[PDB]
Amino acid sequence: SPIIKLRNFNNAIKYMLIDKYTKPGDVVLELGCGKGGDLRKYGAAGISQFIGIDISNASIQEAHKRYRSMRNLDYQVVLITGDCFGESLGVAVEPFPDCRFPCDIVSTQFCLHYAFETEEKARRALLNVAKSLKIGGHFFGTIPDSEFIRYKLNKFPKEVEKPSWGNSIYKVTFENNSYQKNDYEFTSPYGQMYTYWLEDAIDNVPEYVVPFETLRSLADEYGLELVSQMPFNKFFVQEIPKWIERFSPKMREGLQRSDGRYGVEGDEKEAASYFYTMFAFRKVKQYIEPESVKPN
Ligand SMILES: Nc1nc2c(ncn2[C@@H]2O[C@H](COP(=O)(O)OP(=O)(O)OP(=O)(O)O)[C@@H](O)[C@H]2O)c(=O)[nH]1
Ligand SMILES: Nc1ncnc2c1ncn2[C@@H]1O[C@H](C[C@@H](N)CC[C@H](N)C(=O)O)[C@@H](O)[C@H]1O
Repeated sequence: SPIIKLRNFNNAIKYMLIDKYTKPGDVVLELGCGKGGDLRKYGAAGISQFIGIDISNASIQEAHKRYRSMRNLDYQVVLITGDCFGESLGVAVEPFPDCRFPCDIVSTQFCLHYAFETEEKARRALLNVAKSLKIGGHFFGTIPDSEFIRYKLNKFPKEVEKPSWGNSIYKVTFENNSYQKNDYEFTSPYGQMYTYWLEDAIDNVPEYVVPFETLRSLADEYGLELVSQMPFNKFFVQEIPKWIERFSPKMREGLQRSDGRYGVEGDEKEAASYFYTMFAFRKVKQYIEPESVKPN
């Protein structure tokens, strides 16, 4: 693959993130789980149950096939086709009584940007996250870094009608120039759409900016406190000392620079390590909706 070094780096990121916060015995809710490419990371963590939900039935069927082909996974897997952002999770999980809610981890890997299509969907997504967790549980994930996106948008004069940037392996094209015309601020935290292309991975699929300050403010409203937010390059630098010995020779070699350090170079530096951030929140209190508590 032309992006093999990017894929290796981001899979290392996800190991570092998942295994930092997930504990043996945990129940994990994986929203937008895709084809199940993170099952092995949870095996290393020693979880007890994985609940994967994705709006695509085709990806769920592939996750089923992948689970059945894997050796020495000791946890129960529940896979569900359903929308995790545009509705509450209650109907989706009804046919699956084996699910052990409340859970210990909610994970959104490369998917929460789809929930930022509108305020109502961002709020529904985060309420689903908060409701599903134990106090002390964690919500973690990987999204494009809104601060890097703003850095890039700030380079364009307001006359540029469709701000676009990239390199040999990725490209971003914004729907419009409203940000620049609005004195270099988004007109709203939600619906800020761009098309995302990554060679051999994502074929011009629209997604939405996730202004991190808005994610944090909404999370706090729903009882979740920020523990960590770090661009991929800084997170990798922080965590790699713990992981070198754990990675096999082939995994290390797929991450290694010619100067002996581990990380990305060239066009993958921006596409993988600057473009994205991780995040982790902890549930600190139970959310009760305003005006929802009624007499008798
Ligand atoms: N901006 C953006 N990037 C994405 C999204 N989904 C995946 N990516 C990027 O595409 C890369 C490749 O993801 P995948 O195509 O699923 O490849 P993979 O990680 O090897 O997954 P598997 O083949 O299923 O094991 C990721 O590491 C991200 O950089 C998305 O929704 N938005
Ligand atoms: N509203 C939604 N509800 C549930 N899943 C969704 C929704 N919108 C998009 N998705 C899924 O989100 C996934 C996005 C992928 N980029 C990420 C998959 C996987 N978590 C990974 O890390 O590779 C796809 O599998 C989509 O089908």
